[PDB]
Amino acid sequence: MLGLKTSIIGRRVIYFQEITSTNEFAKTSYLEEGTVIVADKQTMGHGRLNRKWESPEGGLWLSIVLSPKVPQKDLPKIVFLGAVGVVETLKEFSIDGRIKWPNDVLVNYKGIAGVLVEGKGDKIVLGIGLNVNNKVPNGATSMKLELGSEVPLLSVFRSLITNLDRLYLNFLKNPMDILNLVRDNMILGVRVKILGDGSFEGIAEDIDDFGRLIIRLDSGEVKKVIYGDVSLRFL
Amino acid sequence: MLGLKTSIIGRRVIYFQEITSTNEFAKTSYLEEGTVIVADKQTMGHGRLNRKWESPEGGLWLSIVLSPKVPQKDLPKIVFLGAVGVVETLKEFSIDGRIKWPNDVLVNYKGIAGVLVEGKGDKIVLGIGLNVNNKVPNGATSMKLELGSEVPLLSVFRSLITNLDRLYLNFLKNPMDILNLVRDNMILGVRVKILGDGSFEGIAEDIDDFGRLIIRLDSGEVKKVIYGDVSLRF
Ligand SMILES: Nc1ncnc2c1ncn2[C@@H]1O[C@H](COP(=O)(O)OC(=O)CCCC[C@@H]2SC[C@@H]3NC(=O)N[C@@H]32)[C@@H](O)[C@H]1O
Ligand SMILES: Nc1ncnc2c1ncn2[C@@H]1O[C@H](COP(=O)(O)OC(=O)CCCC[C@@H]2SC[C@@H]3NC(=O)N[C@@H]32)[C@@H](O)[C@H]1O
Repeated sequence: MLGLKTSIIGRRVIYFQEITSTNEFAKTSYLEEGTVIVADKQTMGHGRLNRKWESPEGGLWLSIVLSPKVPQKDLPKIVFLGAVGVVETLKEFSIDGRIKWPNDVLVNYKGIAGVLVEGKGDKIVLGIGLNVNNKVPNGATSMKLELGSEVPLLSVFRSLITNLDRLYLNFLKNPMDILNLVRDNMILGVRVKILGDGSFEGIAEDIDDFGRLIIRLDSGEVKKVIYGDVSLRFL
Repeated sequence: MLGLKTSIIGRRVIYFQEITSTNEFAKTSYLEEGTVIVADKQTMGHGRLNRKWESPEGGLWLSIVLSPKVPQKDLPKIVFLGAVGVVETLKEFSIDGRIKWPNDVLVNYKGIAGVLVEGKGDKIVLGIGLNVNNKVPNGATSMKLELGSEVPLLSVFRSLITNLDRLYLNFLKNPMDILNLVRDNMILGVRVKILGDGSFEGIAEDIDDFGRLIIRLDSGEVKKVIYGDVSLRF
């Protein structure tokens, strides 16, 4: 009854009034590529390192099952597909979303969405949490808070799915194309702190041909950051 | 993201851009009670006796998984829940649907919807097909044809699911209530032709406590139909 016209993402959609986590359900269940798992609310939503992700009613909490036929070295770019898709949807609604490497989308430096990719061989789960009409943690923001009015949740869903399908199809043909889109929508030219085994500060200059964040430390030393066990903090 | 407020029916909804049949999927897949299976289009839609149910884009083709812990003899009333739900939804959109025993809904005698209930040991599948904006077979009709304008398919889905959830919850407590709602919205007091071997004609008088169609033949004989097809124009 939804009338989706996408090629892969959205071929099937499983909706839940409530769920523990769409990412956990997607990883665990036997599902076809392109299947979207969406819930009004999550009781155990999570971010990276099982950090908690608040998922109250009013937001868009979903996961997409993918089985990308691309070299193993390109799978780390899947997170960017989600981030860019969210940015394009926000722009369609006249909201200036910007990417905080490598998985977050901010509006005026306030978190409005997050992307979590979990992979297991031939199966990749692309999870996306976007604040629309829901209440949010202090510091975060939402489409409703940004626009000053409630936003039809289903319209945002249709927008995002349409964007993701297109981005995904192009990624399968040209895995590198997504990097240019990230670059054009990412927060760069500012000082950031990288937190992992220890930490260092520098200017976030750009992302390289592998999607690694390039940081120039005050000494002039250049570091290439691989996302995985590190987080980014703005100064 | 649909924000359904129903208690049982619609707790989960599985949507397909295309499928063979929502009833078939529902029967062969383990699904919690209340799960709704819906598709934009079916390539092998089914009617009774495996008749074909045209299910092109624009209509509402769905199946609901049920597991009612009620007496065995009340299970034949599930089809009525689907029929009455459709009638209620049609009324909300200013359309007067009438039930043609035991599973069809007609508007001015043209078929607009059909119900197919299939029992399984593990569950009961309530299948409902309703013409909204799609092209229909000659002799049939749709909400769009009746209203003269495109009808928001999702609005119809929300309405129907809401009505069914309410009807089902009450059915679990007062299983006989559905019968009167059926009598109130069924085509009666007219001559009909019951089909199958031993075909016969007579006045469709009412339905009994088991949902059987009561027919009065011209001889005065009274027959009770458990299942079969009724023709209002022959
Ligand atoms: N609703 C919210 N809006 C903005 N920030 C939030 C938030 N909830 C939590 N946060 C903050 O974001 C931090 C984590 O951000 P990270 O970058 O580590 O982790 C993420 O940003 C990824 C979040 C992915 C959530 C989606 S919802 C659908 C799918 N199912 C899931 O269970 N997860 C995915 C938390 O520690 C909080 O500081
Ligand atoms: N789309 C349509 N609209 C009005 N009449 C139709 C129609 N398609 C077929 N018909 C006519 O109705 C007859 C069958 O009516 P019956 O009363 O026997 O059988 C029915 O009326 C029940 C139809 C149930 C269809 C739903 S769609 C979702 C679920 N999954 C399925 O595969 N099926 C269910 C066909 O033989 C045609 O004569």
